[PDB]
Amino acid sequence: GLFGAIAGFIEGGWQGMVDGWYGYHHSNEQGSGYAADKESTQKAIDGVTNKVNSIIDKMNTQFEAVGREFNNLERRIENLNKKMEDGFLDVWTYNAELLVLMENERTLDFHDSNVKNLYDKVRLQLRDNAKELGNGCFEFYHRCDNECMESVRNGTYDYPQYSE
Amino acid sequence: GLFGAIAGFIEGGWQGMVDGWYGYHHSNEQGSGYAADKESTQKAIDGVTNKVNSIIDKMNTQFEAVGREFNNLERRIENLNKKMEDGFLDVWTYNAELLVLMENERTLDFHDSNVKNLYDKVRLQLRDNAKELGNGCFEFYHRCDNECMESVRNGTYDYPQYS
Amino acid sequence: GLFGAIAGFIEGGWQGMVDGWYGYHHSNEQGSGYAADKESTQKAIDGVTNKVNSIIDKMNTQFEAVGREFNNLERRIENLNKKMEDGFLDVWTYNAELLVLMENERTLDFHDSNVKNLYDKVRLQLRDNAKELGNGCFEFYHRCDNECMESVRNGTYDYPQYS
Amino acid sequence: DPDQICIGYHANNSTEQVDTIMEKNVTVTHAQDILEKTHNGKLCDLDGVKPLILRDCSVAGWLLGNPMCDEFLNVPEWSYIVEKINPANDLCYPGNFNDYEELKHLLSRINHFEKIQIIPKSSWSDHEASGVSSACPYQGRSSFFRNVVWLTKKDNAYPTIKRSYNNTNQEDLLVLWGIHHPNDAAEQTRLYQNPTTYISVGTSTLNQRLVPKIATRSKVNGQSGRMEFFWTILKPNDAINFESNGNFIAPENAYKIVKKGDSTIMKSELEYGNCNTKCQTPIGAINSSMPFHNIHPLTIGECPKYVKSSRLVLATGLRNSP
Amino acid sequence: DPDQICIGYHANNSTEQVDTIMEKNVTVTHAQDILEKTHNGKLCDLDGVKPLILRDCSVAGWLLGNPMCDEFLNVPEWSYIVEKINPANDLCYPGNFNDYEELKHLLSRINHFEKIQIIPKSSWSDHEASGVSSACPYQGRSSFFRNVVWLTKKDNAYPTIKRSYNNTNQEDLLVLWGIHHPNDAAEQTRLYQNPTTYISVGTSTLNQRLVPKIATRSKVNGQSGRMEFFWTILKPNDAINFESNGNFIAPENAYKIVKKGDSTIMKSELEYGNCNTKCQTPIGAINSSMPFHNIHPLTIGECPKYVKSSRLVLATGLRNSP
Amino acid sequence: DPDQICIGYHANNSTEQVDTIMEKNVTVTHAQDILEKTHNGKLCDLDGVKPLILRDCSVAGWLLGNPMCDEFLNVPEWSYIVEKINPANDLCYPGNFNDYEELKHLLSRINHFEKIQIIPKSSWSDHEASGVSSACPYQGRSSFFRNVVWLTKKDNAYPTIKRSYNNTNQEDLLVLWGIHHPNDAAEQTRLYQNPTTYISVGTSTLNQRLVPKIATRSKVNGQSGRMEFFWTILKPNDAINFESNGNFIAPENAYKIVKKGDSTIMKSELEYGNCNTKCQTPIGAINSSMPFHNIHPLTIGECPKYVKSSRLVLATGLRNSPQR
Ligand SMILES: CC(=O)N[C@@H]1[C@@H](O[C@@H]2O[C@H](CO)[C@H](O)[C@H](O[C@]3(C(=O)O)C[C@H](O)[C@@H](NC(C)=O)[C@H]([C@H](O)[C@H](O)CO)O3)[C@H]2O)[C@H](O)[C@@H](CO)O[C@H]1O
Ligand SMILES: CC(=O)N[C@@H]1[C@@H](O[C@@H]2O[C@H](CO)[C@H](O)[C@H](O[C@]3(C(=O)O)C[C@H](O)[C@@H](NC(C)=O)[C@H]([C@H](O)[C@H](O)CO)O3)[C@H]2O)[C@H](O)[C@@H](CO)O[C@H]1O
Ligand SMILES: CC(=O)N[C@@H]1[C@@H](O[C@@H]2O[C@H](CO)[C@H](O)[C@H](O[C@]3(C(=O)O)C[C@H](O)[C@@H](NC(C)=O)[C@H]([C@H](O)[C@H](O)CO)O3)[C@H]2O)[C@H](O)[C@@H](CO)O[C@H]1O
Ligand SMILES: *[C@@H]1O[C@H](CO)[C@@H](O)[C@H](O)[C@H]1NC(C)=O
Ligand SMILES: *[C@@H]1O[C@H](CO)[C@@H](O)[C@H](O)[C@H]1NC(C)=O
Ligand SMILES: *[C@@H]1O[C@H](CO)[C@@H](O)[C@H](O)[C@H]1NC(C)=O
Ligand SMILES: *[C@@H]1O[C@H](CO)[C@@H](O)[C@H](O)[C@H]1NC(C)=O
Ligand SMILES: *[C@@H]1O[C@H](CO)[C@@H](O)[C@H](O)[C@H]1NC(C)=O
Ligand SMILES: *[C@@H]1O[C@H](CO)[C@@H](O)[C@H](O)[C@H]1NC(C)=O
Ligand SMILES: *[C@@H]1O[C@H](CO)[C@@H](O)[C@H](O)[C@H]1NC(C)=O
Ligand SMILES: *[C@@H]1O[C@H](CO)[C@@H](O)[C@H](O)[C@H]1NC(C)=O
Ligand SMILES: *[C@H]1O[C@H](CO)[C@@H](O)[C@H](O)[C@H]1NC(C)=O
Repeated sequence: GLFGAIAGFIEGGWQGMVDGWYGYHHSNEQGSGYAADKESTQKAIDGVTNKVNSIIDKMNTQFEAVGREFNNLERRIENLNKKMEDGFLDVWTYNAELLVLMENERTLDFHDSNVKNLYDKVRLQLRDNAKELGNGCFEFYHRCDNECMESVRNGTYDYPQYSE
Repeated sequence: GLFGAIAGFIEGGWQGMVDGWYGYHHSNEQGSGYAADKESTQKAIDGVTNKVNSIIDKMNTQFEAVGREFNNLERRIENLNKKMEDGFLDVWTYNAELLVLMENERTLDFHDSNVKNLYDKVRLQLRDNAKELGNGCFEFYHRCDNECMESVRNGTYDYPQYS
Repeated sequence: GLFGAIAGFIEGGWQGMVDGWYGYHHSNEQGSGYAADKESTQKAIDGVTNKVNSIIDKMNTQFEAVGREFNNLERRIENLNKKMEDGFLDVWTYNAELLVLMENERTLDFHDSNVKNLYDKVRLQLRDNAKELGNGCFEFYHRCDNECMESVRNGTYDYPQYS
Repeated sequence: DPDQICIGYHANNSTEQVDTIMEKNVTVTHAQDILEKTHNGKLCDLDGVKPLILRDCSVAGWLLGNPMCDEFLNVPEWSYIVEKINPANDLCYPGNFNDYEELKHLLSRINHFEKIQIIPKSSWSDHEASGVSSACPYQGRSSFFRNVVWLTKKDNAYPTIKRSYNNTNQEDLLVLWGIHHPNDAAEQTRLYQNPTTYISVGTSTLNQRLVPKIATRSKVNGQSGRMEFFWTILKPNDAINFESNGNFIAPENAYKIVKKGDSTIMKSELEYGNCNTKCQTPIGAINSSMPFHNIHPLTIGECPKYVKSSRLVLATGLRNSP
Repeated sequence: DPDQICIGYHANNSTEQVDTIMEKNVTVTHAQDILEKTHNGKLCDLDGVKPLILRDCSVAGWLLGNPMCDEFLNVPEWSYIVEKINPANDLCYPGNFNDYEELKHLLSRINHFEKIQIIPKSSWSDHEASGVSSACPYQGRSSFFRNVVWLTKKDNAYPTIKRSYNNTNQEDLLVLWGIHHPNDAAEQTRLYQNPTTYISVGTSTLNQRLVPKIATRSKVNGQSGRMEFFWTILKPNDAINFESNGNFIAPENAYKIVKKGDSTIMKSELEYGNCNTKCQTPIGAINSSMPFHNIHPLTIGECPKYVKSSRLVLATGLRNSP
Repeated sequence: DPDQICIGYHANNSTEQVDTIMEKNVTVTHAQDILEKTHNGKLCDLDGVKPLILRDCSVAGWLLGNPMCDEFLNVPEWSYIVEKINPANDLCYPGNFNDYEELKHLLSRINHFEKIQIIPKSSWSDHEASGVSSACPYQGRSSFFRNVVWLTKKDNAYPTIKRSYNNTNQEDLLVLWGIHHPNDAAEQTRLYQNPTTYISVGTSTLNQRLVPKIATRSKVNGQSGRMEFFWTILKPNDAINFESNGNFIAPENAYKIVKKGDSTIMKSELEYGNCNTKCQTPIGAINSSMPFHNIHPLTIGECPKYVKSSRLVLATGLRNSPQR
């Protein structure tokens, strides 16, 4: 994708994370486990829901065909009528199909961006205290227990403390 | 935003920078000051101006309704006429509203991209000579005076000297 | 551009790389040369080709004007006919021009993104083993022969081996 | 062996696919279909109101009262009207209905008529009023339209008819009458005595004077003669005046327009379906919360928006990895 | 203590909001409204040219010269025409204007007529030309249309009329005439003597033969008789030929089409506003540099593009977070 | 001299330019033009089938058989019809064609007529059938329409005509006839004897009774008289019945509708171009694989989609910035 995260430097997604769209996998002394990021997942649900609602609402005042009848000596206006109604149906079919294609592309890049932003959020916190493997994971230099792992997810990691 | 800078790793904007859309705050031994980056700001001004004009110009050749009258036994063609005119008005209303929504999204992301690019421009200049704090700020290891700050803003800061 | 790579931190393009859209220049003791990254180039070729096809195919059921004839006392319906045909022609002209503008913008950004992603692919492979110069080049700390260069391009660079 | 944290994204067992501009059939974790592609194949009541199903009759056969259309002598309020593409029972006596399409257009904004007498058969003391045709059979015998009357000469005379009806109702009235175009001069005198005839009709806005047209025509429904029918809307407090000395197909009954609203004339071969719907098309009803459908362009009720698409699917989730 | 440089972006006090696909009401530092939502509620001169405000008259009333419309006997050049939905002064003598809408369509391309006499009252030596009706009052006394003439019998005779007018002007000429449909056979002989009448009209292209329609009709403006009016465009150097032996409502005046251009017939209950504008709608004038407006679909002049939108705001600046 | 690897992108000598929303004239390494802007300026055969080029004749002049239009008495199958804006050879004898535009509409769905004689000119025993006019010259002599017949009195008498034709063919039949509107009462008797006349025409659906309109009219092509023409489609097995005691312009030949399909009446001043095309416009033919064109809105055949654009170009390659 545009942002290089999904199926990029993060090679695949996790079956193990059912809790949200984006999150963390930790592994320490206390154990290992998946944890979805609440903030980014919620933001994305909102963005995607609003998008869906917007698409429907813009198509809300669309053309509606009406039955009109013409006699044998009114073929010209009958044909004019047909091409008019077909004309608007073709315009709105185009509008609906193209909008879905374009917004689908944007939706996939939106998730890709969210994953990259989440990765950067952790990177800018950990800095020198972690080794960057290049696959979405950070190898700690200092030991980080369950409470230490939580401060990273919260965005309250205290760098000066773990300097060592 | 898509690029993670605006309301991202840079938490908020600066009231103190009335001068342009993007720039720098410095604080050295002489004191502190705000300075807008002219190059990136102007580039953005040009892009946004071209965008606005393109939107106005593309909508230039759009449907104009014309008053037409019909008698009591011409109800079918009267209705056809009404549906045709309403039909075009609805198509162009959709076009205008949708184009504005789509380009508004792109415009905000454009600004976001510009901020990230500016930050990266500076990051690549300073390299090892400074520490990136993770909030949009760089902490110098060496002393950097007002003229030294200017070489950073100019894009002329030389690495070899301070390492 | 949006991703900061093309005409960004990588200053200009290479006329010497006639091989593909994105790629590498190496220089070691054995010599120097260009090599296109086959994977990113092919992915981009597929993406762009699909886009060109998508644009053509969506426009497929366009309005088709038909000659209609009216007498001297059918001027209202003659006018209705003309404004209707002109109306659809203007709608489809707009659809075509706008789609091309919007997709041209996306195509240029797509290339920019691909270049940035290729740069990051190498950066994350090399890590500490090379110096990041800031201009799109990496200066190795260890010696990297033609087979070593090929592994960086392959995506099989062995970090622990040279660290 | 030392501790680590990883950043990742959701994957699942979804096989749902979407399209974008640059690639097709992208597997995503979540997708939302926005297109209704199914209907029940039935003609239903529209929100509790039954349609008028004309069966084998046309609008013309119904209103004039083709004897084959007696099922529809006094129909109740309808939500929409269904007519076959080619109804068998139309103008039994061959001819045409003047401004027929403009009349049908008016019907698309009416939900109920109440049929009333405007000229009683008792009015005709000096003319014969029992005229029938084998072109309008009923139970194997010659008959005629129910709502109009074929007047012919009596005692070898056809005195000038003057008839008026004043619309004392609070509703607009649809009034129908016709003219008979005979086969030849001899038929003209045989039926009407007078060789040169007219029908004049006046309201506050109508000013009509019809003259019959003799021509040699092909037999249609066994008959070479023709009948041409006309209609007008009589406003409350206005009156209609007929005058004729022959060839007059006189009104007996007319239609009060009592309920107006949304309606339509749907062309369909389908029968009544003993069901209820909120959205009806000519080929079946729709029960959906999708914003779009591709069933049929012509719909009535609370409906999704029609598009010609075979598929419309929005990506909601992300690219799903194998 | 250590020196530092930061990267940042503009924030200000702006409360301007925009919408995107994924979120609504986003506060931004700068925005640009592109939608005109105000009008002056007046009917104005269009670029210094005053409209023709018909007040209580219709086009038909103006052109035929209904005596109640004397304000409009010789109007100056106009930019557009304003007519009320239901103008009280129309056809004073009841009837209809043939192809009236097609005529009004022609008007939409005309900015000025010059009315000229084409047949003087004095040319009627053997017919009476003083015919009036209480349906057409002037100062509350029986009168008639100013631009056409009601011819009736003189000395119990109506000899055949033969009149020609050759358009020797350099402009197209709008010619008007009519036929009177009487109440009965006795009225017919009382006014015109001849029981069976016609009006033949010929030009290079027109070939008309009108015949009166006697019918029994409701009183409208106190009269049961009707007049049906006709028109043609007589080209330079062509001639119009009239022949009649009764029921002829003859031309007196006709209209030279002396200025063609952009015009329209605006339906509006407003009257003249003593203002000037570059853009006029039926509900008021627009004075704007916005590319779009939402005032009214029907405009004349140099106008913004109409959309049905309630809001159209473009983001120019960036997201403005407190 | 430490070893190095660089990441970069293609540049070339391209000067191709594209537009975006935010910038115009962006130079790219590669671009694809998608707009056809040229045509051959000729009227061609369409998919191997030659058009009907009416030259100086109108549809009316062709169908009725204006003597100036003899080239078109028995035309072969066509792909489309070409007519000039104002064709010189229309109704030689002045008047009009009733429902002319509806008739032309029907033509847009017809590819081939087969003209047949239905009422022989010889078959008129009690009437003169040699009526001519100086309004319809042929080789400098007064003549008449080829497909219809001007009947007049014989021996100071016009007995009532009763003639029927039954369509025994398997195809629909286009039948043409007319009425003559004379100048005055004396002319009426001079030509037709009977002062008061009619034409009645009947089929299974047609119920027509026409009465001549005497009126004083301007000279057109030297005549103040007028002829008004009518048409109908006679279905297989149906018959048409004519009755008249004067002013009758009788059918002679009618048209079997033998081939139906896609056609159009194109308005153009151009002549035949001795060429073949898949896509024809009124100003020239298109030979293109482009998806769009801006030649002319009115086309027939396998054509690109019409837009009013002057330029449509897609970026395919990238922003072209070679170093220096
Ligand atoms: C009386 C009889 O049986 N006559 C035989 C002829 O048949 C009659 O032919 C005439 C035409 O000349 C009509 O078609 C007759 O049909 C009706 C009909 O429509 O059914 C009979 C109706 O009773 C009559 N109704 C009225 C009110 O007059 C009706 C009308 O006259 C016409 O429809 C008006 O156009 O006609 C038909 O019965 C037959 O032609 C002949 C053999 O050639 O033998 C006659 O004995
Ligand atoms: C002669 C008289 O005074 N009769 C009284 C009746 O009034 C007359 O009724 C006739 C209809 O029969 C007309 O409506 C008359 O009105 C006019 C009109 O239009 O105003 C009078 C005009 O002078 C006359 N103009 C011309 C040129 O002839 C006009 C026309 O005849 C008609 O419009 C043609 O259709 O008619 C009206 O005065 C009255 O009905 C009766 C009481 O019920 O008393 C009669 O003495
Ligand atoms: C016989 C002759 O030459 N008479 C001179 C007058 O000219 C005649 O004027 C009449 C009208 O009054 C017609 O236009 C005559 O033209 C024709 C025509 O169309 O060419 C002559 C045709 O032979 C005749 N054809 C038929 C079948 O009747 C045709 C028709 O009658 C009319 O078109 C029907 O409307 O008319 C024309 O010859 C001339 O007007 C006069 C001097 O003013 O001198 C006469 O000697
Ligand atoms: C997919 O997984 C869900 C649980 O996440 C389960 O309910 C569903 O049955 C599965 N569907 C399959 C395997 O087709
Ligand atoms: C119809 O009757 C009403 C009530 O008697 C009367 O006022 C009205 O004038 C009548 N209408 C006509 C046209 O005679
Ligand atoms: C917002 O700030 C600007 C100066 O940048 C000033 O002109 C404007 O009046 C202010 N508006 C307020 C405080 O409402
Ligand atoms: C956006 O703001 C307007 C104006 O304050 C308000 O009326 C509307 O409800 C808001 N819409 C939202 C929050 O979706
Ligand atoms: C009208 O008059 C002009 C000039 O006298 C003349 O040339 C022309 O033929 C006349 N038009 C008719 C139809 O008589
Ligand atoms: C660009 O290079 C090609 C050769 O590869 C050549 O055909 C073309 O003329 C060049 N364009 C110039 C010199 O403008
Ligand atoms: C580039 O665009 C400008 C307008 O921005 C236009 O005038 C010019 O013709 C273009 N240059 C070309 C076609 O060489
Ligand atoms: C025409 O001829 C056929 C064959 O003789 C016959 O069946 C048919 O009845 C005729 N049509 C008419 C209308 O008389
Ligand atoms: C996906 O699209 C391809 C062509 O793009 C089509 O052949 C195929 O039917 C689609 N996939 C499936 C699973 O049907």
